[PDB]
Formats: sequence, C-alpha cells, structure tokens
Amino acid sequence: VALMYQIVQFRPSATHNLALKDCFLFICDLIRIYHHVLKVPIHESNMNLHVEPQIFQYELIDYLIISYSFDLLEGILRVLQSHPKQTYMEFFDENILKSFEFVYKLALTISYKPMVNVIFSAVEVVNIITSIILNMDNSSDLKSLISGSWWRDCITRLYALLEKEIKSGDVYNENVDTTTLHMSKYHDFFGLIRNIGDNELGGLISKLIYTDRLQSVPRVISKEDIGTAPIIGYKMEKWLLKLKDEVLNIFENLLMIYGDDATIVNGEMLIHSSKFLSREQALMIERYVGQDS
Amino acid sequence: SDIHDVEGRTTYYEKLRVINGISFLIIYAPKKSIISALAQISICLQTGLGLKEVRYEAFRCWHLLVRHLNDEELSTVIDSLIAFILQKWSEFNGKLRNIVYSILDTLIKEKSDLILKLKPYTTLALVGKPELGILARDGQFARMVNKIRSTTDLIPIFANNLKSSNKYVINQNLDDIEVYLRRKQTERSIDFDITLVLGALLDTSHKFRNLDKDLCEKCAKCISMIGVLDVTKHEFKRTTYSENEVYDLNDSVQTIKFLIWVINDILVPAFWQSENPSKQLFVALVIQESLKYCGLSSESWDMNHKELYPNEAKLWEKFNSVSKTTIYPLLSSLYLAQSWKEYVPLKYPSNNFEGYKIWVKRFTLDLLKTGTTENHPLHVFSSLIRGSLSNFLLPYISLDIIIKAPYADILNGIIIEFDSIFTCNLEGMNNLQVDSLRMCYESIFRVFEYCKKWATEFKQNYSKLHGTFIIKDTKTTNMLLRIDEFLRTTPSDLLAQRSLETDSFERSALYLEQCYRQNPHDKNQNGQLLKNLQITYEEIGDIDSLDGVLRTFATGNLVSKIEELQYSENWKLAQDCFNVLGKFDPKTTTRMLKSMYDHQLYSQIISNSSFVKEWYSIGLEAANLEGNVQTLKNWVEQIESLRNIDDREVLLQYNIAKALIAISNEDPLRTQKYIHNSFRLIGTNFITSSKETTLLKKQNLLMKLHSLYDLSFLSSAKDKFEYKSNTTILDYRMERIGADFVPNHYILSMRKSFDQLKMNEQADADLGKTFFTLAQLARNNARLDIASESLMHCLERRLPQAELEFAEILWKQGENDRALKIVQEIHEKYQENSSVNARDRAAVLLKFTEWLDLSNN
Repeated sequence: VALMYQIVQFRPSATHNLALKDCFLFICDLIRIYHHVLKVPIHESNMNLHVEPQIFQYELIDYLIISYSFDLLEGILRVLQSHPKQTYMEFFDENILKSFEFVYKLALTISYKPMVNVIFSAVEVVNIITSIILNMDNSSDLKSLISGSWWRDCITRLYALLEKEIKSGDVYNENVDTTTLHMSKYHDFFGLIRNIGDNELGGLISKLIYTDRLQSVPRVISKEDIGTAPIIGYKMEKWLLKLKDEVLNIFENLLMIYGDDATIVNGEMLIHSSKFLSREQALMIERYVGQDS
Repeated sequence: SDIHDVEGRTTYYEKLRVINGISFLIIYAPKKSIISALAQISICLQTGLGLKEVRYEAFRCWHLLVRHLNDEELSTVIDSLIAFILQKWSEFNGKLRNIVYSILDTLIKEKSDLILKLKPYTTLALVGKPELGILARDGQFARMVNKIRSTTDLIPIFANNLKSSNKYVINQNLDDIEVYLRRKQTERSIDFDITLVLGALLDTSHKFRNLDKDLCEKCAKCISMIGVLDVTKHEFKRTTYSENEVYDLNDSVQTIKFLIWVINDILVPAFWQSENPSKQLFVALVIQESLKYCGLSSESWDMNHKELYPNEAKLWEKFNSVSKTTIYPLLSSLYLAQSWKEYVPLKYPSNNFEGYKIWVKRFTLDLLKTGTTENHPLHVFSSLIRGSLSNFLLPYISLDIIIKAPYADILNGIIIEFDSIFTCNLEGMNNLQVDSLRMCYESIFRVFEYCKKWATEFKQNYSKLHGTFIIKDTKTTNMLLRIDEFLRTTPSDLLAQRSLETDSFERSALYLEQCYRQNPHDKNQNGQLLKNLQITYEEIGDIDSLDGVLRTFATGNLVSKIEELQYSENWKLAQDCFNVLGKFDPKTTTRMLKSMYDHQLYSQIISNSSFVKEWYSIGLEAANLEGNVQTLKNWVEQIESLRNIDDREVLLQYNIAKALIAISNEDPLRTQKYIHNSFRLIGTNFITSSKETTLLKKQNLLMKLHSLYDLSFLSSAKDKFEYKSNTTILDYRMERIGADFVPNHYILSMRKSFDQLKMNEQADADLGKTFFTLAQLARNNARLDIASESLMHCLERRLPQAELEFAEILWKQGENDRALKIVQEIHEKYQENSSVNARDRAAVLLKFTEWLDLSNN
C-alpha cells in the first residue's frame, strides 16, 4: 500500500485519468474488509483480565493497513485536484460517493474508540471536496449525488468533534473519550503525507522483518518495551490543534455553496459555533495566559 | 426503599433528609424500638455511607449510635464500620479524618471492654496500621495491645470474617492475614489448626471466580504463603453437606430442637445479611410462628424454666428479643390452592426457563399440602417470599407427602420426578441445560440422600423401643420409602447420574458400581460401565482403585496390558515401550509425554520429541523447570506468535517462563509484573470449588503455587547479607512440606532453575548446595538414576563429600566392592592431611568400617 502511494503521486499531470477511480473503489473496499480495528468497543470487561502473550506485532500490521489506506484516499483526491478544469466531473458518481460514506461514517464513531491517525485524513477528504466543489463550477453536476440525508449526516458528526478540548498535558495519557483526543502511544507513526507524531515506534517497523530467513510471519515484537521529557506533549498538542483550525475552514465553504436553502445551515451552527466561541474566551483568559507555552 | 429507590425521581437530597430522621429517631425512642429494625438501619445507613458526598453526615450519624446504643450490641455493626474506614483512608481529606478520631477516642474511652473482649480482632487491625497513629498518638493503652495480642489466637477469627459477603471486610481480612503470616515465618513460631483458613480462602476464590479479578488474585497469593501443608499429617476439611435429620414430625420435644436449630442457623443468618427489603417482612412471621410456642412474653420474660432454652446463638440473640412480641400476620393471598399446577406441567417451563424456578414453582407443592396448623406449615409464608433458600426446606416438605403413606398428592410427585429423571437429555441448548439440570439433580438426589439418612435413624429411633422390627405403619412408609427408589428404575437413575456425571464423584461412583454390581451382570453391561469407572476413579484421585480395577477386567487389546505397567514399579520397562510408538497417531504422542512427565523425567521431554496444543502445556512446563536460559527463549519465541491462545493451561505456564528470563536481565521490577500476573490466573481459572474432599488431589495445584512465592521472594532480595540471610528463611520453610517426593522435587528443582540464571558469585556457592541436597533425596527416595546425574553435575565444585556421596549411591547398587574401594582410598587420603574437621574424619570411618563387615568378612 505504501509502495502504491509512491506510484500514485509521482508526476501526476494528466497521466492518471480513471486510474484513480478503479484504485479508489478498491481501496475504499479494502478498508471495508478491515473493521475490527476501528470498531473496537470503548469499555473493557472487568471480568476480562489481561494475561496473554501480549504480542504487539499482529496489531501493528492491523494499524498500518488502516492508516496507510486513509492517506492513499487523500493521496487520490489531492491528485485529482491537480487535473484540468472540467475533467473533475468524469470521476464522481453515485458509485464512488456512496462507497465513501461508509468509510468516513466508519471513522469518527462516537460509539467506539477514536483513532487519531485517521481523523486527520478522514477530514481532509471532507475538506478537499468542499474546496474543489466551489472551484470548478456546476457543483458535483448540480450535486448529482449529494443527499441532504447523506451530506447533513457528514456534518452533524463534526459537531461532536469540536467539543473535545485537547488539554495539552493529557494528550498521551489514557482516559475516556469525548474528554479529549488522546492519541495513545501504541499507534503513532508518520503515516505518509504528513508526520503527525513523534513515532517512538517509528523504528520498530524494521524489527519485525527478521532480514535473513525470507519469512512470511512477523518476528514477534513485545508490547512491554515500546515507549524522559514532556516537550513532545506540546508538539503533538500544537500539531493536533491545527485540526480545529481546519474544521473551521470546512464551514466557510459550506456557507458559500448551498445558499442556505437546505437544512444544513438551518441546523444553526451559531448554536455550536458560539458555544465553542464562548468557551475558549473563558479558558484562555483564566487558566492559560502567562504560563509560557 | 428511598435510598434504594430506582431513582425515577432520583434527588439524593432525600437521602440527606433520611439520615436526619433516623438520626432523630434514635435521639428519642424506646430501647426495643431503638433495636427494632437495627438490622435495617445498618444496611440502609451503610448504603448511604458509601455514596460520594453524603459520607459526611453518615459518620455524623455513627458517632451518635456509638455514644449510646448498647454495649452488648455494637458487634453486628462496628465490623462494617471499622473495615470501611481503613480501606477508604486516602479519601477522607481534612475533615472526615477528624470525625474519625472523635469516634476512636470514644471507642477508646467509652468502650474499654468491647474491642478488648467481645470483638478482639478490631483492635489489632486498626493498631496494625501505623499511619493512623492510634499506637503512636492518643492513649498509652498500647500495653493493653501487647497484652491482648499474645493472648488471643487469630486463626479462628479469619475463618469467621471471610464467610460474610461484604466486599470491604473481606478485602480487609485478606490484607491482615498476609501481613500476619509474613511475621510468623520470620519467627517461625507455630508449625500447627492452620487448615481452617485454607478451607475458607479457597471458598472465596471460588465465589468471586467470575467477579472482581483483582481481589480474587490477592486471595490466591495468601495461600502461597502456606505452601502445600504436608497432607500426610492433617487431612482436615470435612465430609459433606448439612441435612440435619431431626425427625420433625410429632415428638413435640424433638420438634423443638429442630425449630431452634432452624431459626439461629438458616433464618437469622438468612435475614440478617441478605438484602431483600420486602422479604424481611415474611422472615419475621415464621420466626414469630416458630416463637408462637414461646410467644407469650411473661412466659419467656419471667418464669425460670418456662423457656430455659438457649434459643439463639450469641449473635442470634440480636433479633431474638426484638420480635418476641410482634406477630405480623401478613397472610393475604389470592387463589393459591386454585392455582395448583400438577403433573410435570411446570417441568415444561423448568426445562424451558429454572434451577431456581423449577424448585421455586415447586412452592405449588408447598402451598398445596402445607400451610395447615401442625408446625412447619407456617413455612409456606417463608417460600411465599420466594430463591436458593427453598432448596434448604425442599426435602423436609418433599418428605411430608409420602410420609403419610389425599392419595393423589403422592403420585403427583413422581410425574415430575420421572420428567426430571428422564428429560430425554441431549438438550440442544446447553446454557439452560448445563445450569439448571445440575441443581435439579443435586436437589433430586438430596431427597434420596435424606431418606437414607432419614429411614436409618427413623428405624434406629424405634430401635430403642426394640420389638426387633415390628411396625404396622412404618411398613407402608418403608414400602413407600423404597418406592421413592422405584422412580430410580435401577439403571435409569444410575445412568441419570451416569449421563450427568455431576461433580459429586463418589455418588457418581456408587450407583454406577451399584447397577454394574448386582442386577444386569450382562456382557455389554460390563462393556460400557467398566469404561466409566476408569474415568470415575481417575477423578477421585487415589490411584489404588484405579490400578486394581484396571488390572482385573482390563482386556481389550494387549496394548492396554502394556500401558498399565507404569504403576507396578516396572514403569522403566513400560516407559521404554512408549518411546517406540512415539518415534513412529494423535493420542500416542500425548500418552508418551504424559507418562514421562508423570514419573518426573524432566531432562527427557525437553530434549526428546517436542522439537498439538495439548503437548505444549507439558513441553513448556519442563523447559521452564530444567532452566537453561538458552533453550527457554526458543519456547517463548515459539509461543508468542500464535495470534491467539485461549488455553487456560499454557497461559499459566508461559507467564512463569517469561518471568525467569527477566531474572537473567536483572529486572526485579519486571519479574514482579509476571509473577503477580501468574496469580490472577492461578486463583481464578484454576481454583477448584471449596471442598472437593481430599487434599492430596490439590498437590499438583499448590506445588506449582508454592514455588512461585520463592521465585518472587528470592528475586526480591537486595544483595549479599540480605540474600545469604534470606535463603535461610527459605531453607527452614521447606520443612513443612513433609518428606514426600514429588511435592518436594518440583519445589527444590525450581530453586535450581533460579539459582543458575542469576550467575553471580553468591548464587554459585548455593548452587553447589542445592544439588547435593537433591542428591540426598533421590537416593533415599528409591531412585538412583535421578541421584547420580545430579551428584555428578556437582562434582565440578569437587566438594569433599561429593566423592563419598557417590560411594554411597553405588553401594545400594548390587556391585559392592567397586563402592567399597572408594572409602578404602578416601579414608587413608585424609590421613596425614592433618586438617579439616576431625569430626569429618569420623563420618567417613563410621561408614567405612560398617561396610568392612557386612560386606566382606
């Protein structure tokens, strides 16, 4: 999958035409064969004790394929966005977009454990299309496939996002969700497009490959030894905070396009905007200013 | 109800209001009404005391009662008061802490007796905690602490606390007993009745088996402080359940002792502890209806002998004097007799639903032929509350019907019984069938078990009236008594229990033998039955009957005759035989490894056939115990990636191995994580249920559970003069295991496996001691093959005795002279050295010359 990414982007030009499409439906399907990574339950059974081999290398292959997929998604669109004026209308069809909902709608959960590596790339799609929609005219062929039920759903699931306050020092710790976006230590690695977190395990991915025997099965890393300064707290914090400087720029697009007729703006984001607006104005002033961060 | 309300209206503010009232009520009230519902307040208050911010005024309410309630009371309550405040201590901040000191200083001065006498366990724990300063601050009375400590013996108390279910006090007691035993082995005071606690500990772990893993661990750690206990001396435990055949019918005098035996036993301890608020209304009535014989107060309150009966246990006296005047009828019921369901009817829903229900709905039998005058007829009001307690009264009622020897009531029983006996079995749904049917059986047999106990005394009673055997009515009873065994239909009930094979094995054996023994005798009857006994006697765990039985009938193929040879002290020939079939077959390779390991050949199965998940538990076990660090990593590296395990057994064996390695890396922190991690498993999935009769059946469990603590305790040594001083404790400790071999071998070998891996100079000088200790076992344990290797392997240290010790082991071997020449040479070797002990100069020459005669003239 990684090696396929290096293929997709090389010198995009007009080279890729539909080759993106057939690539997309595949990967958008492949991500569907893998559920049990992203659908894990939030709470662990008291009567589930932890005594087992505690092997990390069958997780690490579960995560890589999830993550690397969600970049290749973004890798596609960013490439498609490099193609001429009206060439865009070729690609999009009810086939491609319906398939996508079950990806995005799978990523952000609210019933299940979050995963912070996809959330970025899960959004950037929702961004990039709404950035391209305005550009080239005749909106998604007059929004041939965009359903108010579909669309508004994709937005009503962001309102849950904005409301998580990302306290800079609780990042890496474990706790309940909807508190904050934690980004646990077990999966942090650079992905592809952007280097998201300090990837303490960035160097383990070469420790599972043996390097002599030519083997199919991994070399058995151990969960005990994976992962003294706080400062890497700030970075992952800051680099996380941009995400909320993104979901904003989702909105301005959303206001430009639809001209308020549909039920999207009638949902009164001023309810959720202001409720966010007022908050920071409370916390920034009280508990932060002066602490040199 | 309020505090426990479903919170449709919520509003905990009422809970604050409630404590006000029952703070007020005690302020002004009559002493009996001060007692009254005291069982309820303590519950209803401590369920308040456990909730978040309401905890404050809770303690406020308590300092009230402590001041004036009763001096003779403040037993049944202070318990849940002390255990709580010791566990939550971290949560009490500034203020709540203060009020506690206001209670204790009163408890000091207000009661100078209770804690010192009526509840002696209280004072030790709170003093035991150094952080509260009750020993440090406050009174000088610690001289009373020192006085009371040595006097009282704590062992019986721990058996008493652990029986209750309150998740704090049960967590407390385990914390003390731990800190208790650790102090003992340092001063090694008592060698021991320490068995009672070991009986109780193993009960809790089986109760919490599903719930609260992290406590259920700590319950396992503590019995590892014990370590095997040497079955040979005190088997302890007990026989079986409680039936108490008191012959309730007539004999007014004998009826009574039953009645009081019920109230202070299955009634008060049922009503006192359990929380079922509305049920508590019904319990008193039958207590009243029981006390209805003693009911009139002045009869019980004035005349000397008009009562004269104890009538209560010391604890049971609490609810005794409260309700003597009460008599709450509460008998209103709508169409109980017209609701009668008969003839296997409910049995449909039983198998449909059940364990509880089939017996619960069997209250239809209760309310039918019961609840008329007599004595126990009031008990209809008990099951009216409806329930595992019904099971207790189940036989007693089930007796009454066919005791009468009007008619149709009796035959209506068997209709469900045969429906219970023959369910057609093969039940597609296991979850219900596995669960209820066992209880049904266990309830079914309970009557049969009772009748035998019953009819035995029933005639033995009138055996004091003699007349040989002469009775008119007991006939129809006896005719009906064995007729209750006609529903057994011989083999039907035999196979009822044979197709069930409930965890009660000896009963599973009896009938299984019974049918096989007399009636059929037919060829195929001996075909299937015999094969069952082997499985049966296997599980009882005494290999004798297993041998003798498998010898006689036997037959089948001559391969079996070759298998049996193990037990006969011939196995060295039989074990040589299986290695053949192994090198050549799914269950073959298992039988090989099982035998070899069973006779304690460890050095074999590591190196033999194991270079299929049934073998790993055996394989990974040996290599763990052998202890080469290099061969061991290979296992773990093979175990770790299966992408699953889901075996209870290897997970225990792995987690020990993944510890030992961490010793070789000098990581005492890490090796704690795994050794503890072993306990949660050993004390959850592998703990048996309670009794299970014989203690020797356990040795395989405890022996694995004793060595652990050593491996944790040695690896907790700091350096040098702690280490060397440490092993002496572990040395002495080994004495309590007895002289038996396989319990000892597995333990002492696991010390070798450790004592190599460390590889520091101090580890060495002990490693030469361990072997030579293992030599002295194998020799007088009647195995010279284990000995020579070991003794051979310590010859690198070339100890002065290592030579002679060989000359020992050979002189048991048939070849006399080749031995004798050694001490012939050694004795003259030390001559003119003019050194060493001159006491050691004796030791050789003793063994020398006594050879020189019996050997040759």
